[PDB]
Amino acid sequence: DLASLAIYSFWIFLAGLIYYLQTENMREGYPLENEDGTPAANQGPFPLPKPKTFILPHGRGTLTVPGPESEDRPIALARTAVSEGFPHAPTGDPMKDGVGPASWVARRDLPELDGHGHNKIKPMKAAAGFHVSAGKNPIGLPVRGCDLEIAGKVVDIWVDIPEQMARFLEVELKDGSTRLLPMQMVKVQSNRVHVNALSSDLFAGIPTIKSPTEVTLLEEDKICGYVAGGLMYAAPKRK
Amino acid sequence: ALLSFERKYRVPGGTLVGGNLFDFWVGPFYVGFFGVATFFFAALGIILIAWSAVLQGTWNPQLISVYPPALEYGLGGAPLAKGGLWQIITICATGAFVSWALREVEICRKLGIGYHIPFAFAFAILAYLTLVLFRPVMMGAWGYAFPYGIWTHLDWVSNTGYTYGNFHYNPAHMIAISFFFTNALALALHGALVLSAANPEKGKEMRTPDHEDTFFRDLVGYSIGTLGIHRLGLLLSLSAVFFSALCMIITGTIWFDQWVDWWQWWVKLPWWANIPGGING
Amino acid sequence: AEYQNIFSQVQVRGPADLGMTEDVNLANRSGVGPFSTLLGWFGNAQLGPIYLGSLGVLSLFSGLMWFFTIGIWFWYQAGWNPAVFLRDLFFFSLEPPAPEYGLSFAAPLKEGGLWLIASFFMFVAVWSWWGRTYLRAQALGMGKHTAWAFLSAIWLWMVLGFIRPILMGSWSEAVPYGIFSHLDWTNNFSLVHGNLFYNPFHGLSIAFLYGSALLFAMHGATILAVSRFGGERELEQIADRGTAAERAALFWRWTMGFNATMEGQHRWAIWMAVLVTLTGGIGILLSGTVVDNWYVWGQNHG
Ligand code: BCL
Ligand code: BCL
Ligand code: BCL
Ligand SMILES: CC[C@H]1c2cc3[nH]c4c(c3C)C(=O)[C@H](C(=O)OC)c4c3nc(cc4[nH]c(cc(n2)[C@@H]1C)c(C(C)=O)c4C)[C@@H](C)[C@@H]3CCC(=O)OC/C=C(\C)CCC[C@@H](C)CCC[C@@H](C)CCCC(C)C
Ligand SMILES: CC[C@H]1c2cc3[nH]c4c(c3C)C(=O)[C@H](C(=O)OC)c4c3nc(cc4[nH]c(cc(n2)[C@@H]1C)c(C(C)=O)c4C)[C@@H](C)[C@@H]3CCC(=O)OC/C=C(\C)CCC[C@@H](C)CCC[C@@H](C)CCCC(C)C
Ligand SMILES: COC(C)(C)C/C=C/C(C)=C/C=C/C(C)=C/C=C/C(C)=C\C=C\C=C(C)\C=C\C=C(/C)CC/C=C(\C)CCC=C(C)C
Ligand SMILES: [Fe+3]
Repeated sequence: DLASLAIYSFWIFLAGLIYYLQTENMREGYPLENEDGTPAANQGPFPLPKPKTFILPHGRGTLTVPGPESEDRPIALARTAVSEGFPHAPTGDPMKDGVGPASWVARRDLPELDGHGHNKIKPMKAAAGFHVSAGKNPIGLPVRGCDLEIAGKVVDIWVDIPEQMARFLEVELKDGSTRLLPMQMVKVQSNRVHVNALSSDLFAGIPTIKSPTEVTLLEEDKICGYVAGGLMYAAPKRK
Repeated sequence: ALLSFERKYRVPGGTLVGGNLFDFWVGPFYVGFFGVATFFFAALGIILIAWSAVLQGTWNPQLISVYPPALEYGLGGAPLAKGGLWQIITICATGAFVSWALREVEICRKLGIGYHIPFAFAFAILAYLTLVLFRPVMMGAWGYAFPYGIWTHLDWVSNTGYTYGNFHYNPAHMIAISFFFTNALALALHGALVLSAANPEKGKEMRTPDHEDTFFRDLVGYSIGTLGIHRLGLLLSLSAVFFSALCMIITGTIWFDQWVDWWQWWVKLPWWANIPGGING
Repeated sequence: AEYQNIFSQVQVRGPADLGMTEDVNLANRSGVGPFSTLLGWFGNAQLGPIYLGSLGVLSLFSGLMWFFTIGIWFWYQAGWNPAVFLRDLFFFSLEPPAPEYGLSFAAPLKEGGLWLIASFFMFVAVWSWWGRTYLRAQALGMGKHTAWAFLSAIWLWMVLGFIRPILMGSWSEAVPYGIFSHLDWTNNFSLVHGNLFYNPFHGLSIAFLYGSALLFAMHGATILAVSRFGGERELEQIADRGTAAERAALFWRWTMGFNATMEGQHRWAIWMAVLVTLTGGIGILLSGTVVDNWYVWGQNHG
């Protein structure tokens, strides 16, 4: 009868669908590797999908996945054990070296663009007609790290132009130079901006950007990476 | 055994209990202390369910079913074969879930991400504990809890619902269903938006969030935005589960008559109770 | 107080965004609506502009016509009295023709003709809105995923009010327009067919409904958890994987041993949700057309 045909067909459609979905989710990170960089023996039960090409939009190129994979960067870690499956110790300073929760990826060293081709993120000062509309305005507030020591002062907000959203605080140090802190990692309060991830002495270590009115995807990854890493790696200096 | 970008994240640290003792992976899987806890509770429970399966005399999983103590036991223990196995499996289940969440917390700390995933999972655990622990305790017996079997737990859903007429009339249940449906709405829209930007018309180039905002504004006059929709999905989800727990925590406890009749508070309000016409006059 | 990104701490406003122009006929976009500071703690503050071409005016008009048709009947049932109208809001109901009238349009106005009118207006509102769904995507050069997904919702709705009534040979099979009556219809549908818990399509539907809450909780949580790395900028994460996408994948891999890509997830999402009503629609459509009693059917499978 119809209903048991429909149900049986459906479990077949459903297994085909899980197959499609699982292979589609193999377009990044595959083929699997041994801890040493080498293709692993056991690739799992699903084959790689036939590749596909995204056309990027501002003469920015193509992406074709799956494709050859690589960190395009040195990984300062080493084995701590004699077989598969254990942690890999930082061979240096893990914050400086961009590993563990301080990791960053070798994203493209241009800025993300809006639909019109302009830089997506600008310091508010260069963003025409953009002003704070609600909430404590943090500009001018001292910035305090997890040691409860003051690390600098907020000197602008970097805003996403097409989505009208705060993305970073630009913070000035004793130095005179500035750093970006991710908006999602600061707490804005009446008389200060509080940063739990970092202690005051780790502010100078925040990756710097090359031009003062642009950030590249590569630069965002290093900054977000480094301050996220502080949660684990700043923990001895954290009151 | 590793995704091509995985090695750099696989560092020591993050753990909540045990320093570096269980700090390692098996294949793709992290292992908490809470990985070990999760295995112990899960395994014990599965054994105890396989055992419950033989004392009830079946091996097919559409029939296997483990019942709570009958009402007569109140909140007391009960022998293994007559609902104690259930009691212990329930302790194991709680053990395995709470463990799983806490393992999730460990993974979070190692990866330097926020706690949102385990926090969210905690709502599901609370829904479960509302059915098997909080509601029973407030009602005086394990026997009100639902049993562990594929088709038998549905039986319990019917019997519990129909003890109050059409359960539709539970107003907290109405709100809960609202959030489930809305959630699925948002989930369909969210997936289709992102995908329709990433896979445009053909030969055409990837669209942008600006396009996604533009499409939504064109269509309904408003777009919540790429941050918003993720806040939203999270909130609709969790809200659905919250109101699910609410609609059941209040059932058999503060309200125990037919849910349809609760609505009479509205109709019998002074200023219109006795006016004639309409359905209730 | 580590911050969670659930509400924004600082809102930022610039000139109203009029959006991308692609092949969209700009003559048909309203002007920008106001800016809600309320909404903007959670999402975007900007209301409008909306696009309103010909199909859009059709849709919105029959939509209202649907609504006022139900509404005069409701005031009628209140015998024109506002206090009775508010009192009995959820009890009023616009019912379809009785079985006597089969599929005919002969049924008197006051006894199901109004139902058919309301339904007619609802039919054109929904389908025209569907077309609007495709056309707004075409004008922007986007894939048709929204229209495809929405079609899946339309399937349940079509099956319930139009396709199943027709195959059963009468409109009395269709769902009434009312807050409580549609719940009664639903309960009664299940009772009359031997309990929808026995219908394996009903059970699948539940799994996807629950699954949608699972997934969206996972996904929204995951995105928020990696929003400290720009995670919500999913389109650029698709084009050029960042640490956000990586730490996300890797959370699910260490947790449950397999994972998604940033684009991949959205494929899981679109399907999880779409299968709720796909599955659902089949289950209803089969009910009483092929299976009178799910319990019974379940006892033989065939
Ligand atoms: C005939 C029956 C009654 C009825 C009676 C009830 C009753 C009775 C109940 C509900 C509940 C619900 N009903 Mg009602 N309901 C009816 C009609 C409906 C209709 C409808 C279209 O008509 C809808 C949409 C709903 C919807 C709902 C939801 C609000 C809710 C179910 C979700 C939930 O609580 O999840 C929360 C999620 C969980 C509890 C899952 C917990 C998961 C745990 C933490 C993890 C497990 C891990 C697993 C073991 C590991 C697997 C191992 C590996 C995968 C291998 N009801 C009819 C009228 N309904 C329930 C509720 O509100 O619960 C509080 C409830 O008890
Ligand atoms: C939530 C309100 C009611 C309830 C009402 C219903 C109703 C109504 C239905 C189900 C259905 C299901 N319910 Mg139930 N269910 C409840 C609580 C539970 C709990 C629990 C630990 O709290 C579990 C584990 C389940 C599990 C199940 C599955 C057997 C089935 C698919 C659910 C799903 O896809 O979810 C979404 C989750 C995912 C997609 C993740 C994958 C989940 C997998 C499939 C879970 C498998 C569990 C395994 C069989 C049992 C554990 C064995 C382990 C070895 C220990 N329900 C409470 C009591 N449940 C449907 C069914 O088809 O029943 C036959 C159905 O119609
Ligand atoms: C006593 C009640 C019966 C029962 C009877 C039914 C019946 C009857 C049906 C379901 C259906 C469903 N049931 Mg059941 N259900 C029961 C028990 C349960 C339980 C449980 C006990 O826990 C649960 C979780 C469910 C859950 C569900 C859902 C999975 C499924 C509906 C999917 C959906 O998204 O609908 C919502 C989606 C829609 C209604 C489509 C909407 C699309 C249209 C196009 C939107 C029009 C909008 C309109 C223009 C208004 C616009 C206003 C705006 C604000 C502008 N049922 C018991 C056994 N259930 C449905 C199903 O698929 O079953 C197989 C169904 O028909
Ligand atoms: C916010 C609420 C929504 C939600 C969220 C949610 N669920 C989650 C998460 C989150 C955020 C996870 O991070 C976690 C996960 O890792 O998912 C992949 C998870 C999860 N939710 C799951 C299932 C699940 N979630 C459900 C619901 C929901 N989850 C809600 C709708 C349901 C429903 C709706 O029915 C189910 C069935 C798992 C896939 C996973 C948790 C896996 C886990 O905790 O593993 C630990 C334990 C075991 C492997 C062993 C089994 C335990 C044994 C002791 C025996 C069995 C006990 C008994 C209760 C059996 C009953 C039998 C049934 C027939 C009734
Ligand atoms: C895959 C399954 C899920 C799903 C998907 C889904 N729904 C969809 C879509 C998709 C993909 C759309 O693209 C479409 C959409 O545009 O979403 C925004 C839609 C849609 N789903 C909707 C509703 C809906 N979806 C539901 C469910 C679901 N849809 C499933 C869970 C439900 C449920 C669960 O019951 C409902 C009620 C709409 C928001 C929209 C369909 C729009 C449409 O067809 O509308 C025609 C136009 C009108 C009817 C105008 C009428 C307005 C009046 C009736 C209201 C009056 C009050 C108000 C205006 C007061 C303010 C005063 C003013 C005068 C100022
Ligand atoms: C304040 O008062 C005023 C006057 C302003 C107005 C107030 C109005 C109010 C209060 C309205 C309330 C409306 C409500 C409560 C509506 C509820 C709707 C609900 C709950 C559910 C609807 C389910 C509907 C379904 C499933 C209908 C599907 C319909 C179809 C699939 C179309 C059927 C096609 C037909 C019948 C034939 C005509 C078509 C052709 C091609 C000939
Ligand atoms: Fe997303």
